[PDB]
Amino acid sequence: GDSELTTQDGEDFKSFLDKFTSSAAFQYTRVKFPLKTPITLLADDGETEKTFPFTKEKWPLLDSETMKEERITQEEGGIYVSKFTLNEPKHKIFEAGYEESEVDLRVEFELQADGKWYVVDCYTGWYGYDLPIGELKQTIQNVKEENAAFKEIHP
Repeated sequence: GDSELTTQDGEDFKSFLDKFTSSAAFQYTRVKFPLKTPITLLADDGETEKTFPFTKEKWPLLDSETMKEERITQEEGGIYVSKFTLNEPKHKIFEAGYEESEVDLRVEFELQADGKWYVVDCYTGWYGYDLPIGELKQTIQNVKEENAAFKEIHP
């Protein structure tokens, strides 16, 4: 303990990501909002896309097991791929979905001039294009139930 190491050109990926996977209370300290990815619910109109506020209220506490890269080869569904899409110094994407279908998950990180990394995407199917404008609050309840397990194991 004591000292610090943070270098002089912005923090490592691995350095911020380490506490990302292993501290709930710290995830809240490194995120932009509304993000690139707002929630967008098809309205009562059945054609009107209407966005909603992205905030901490709708922050599912993610774990270290989503941070794996694989390429599942099915024959009765599709090729499920979790692999990087851009390799920049200050910017780092992580998309998972079928090879040629939707994504379940997008997570994106921008390094800020503060030298701390910040999340800029919070897509995870929880806020996918698959829930109606009515069922919003139901999901936000149940996001707290998943978030309890995470924080009981590794807060």
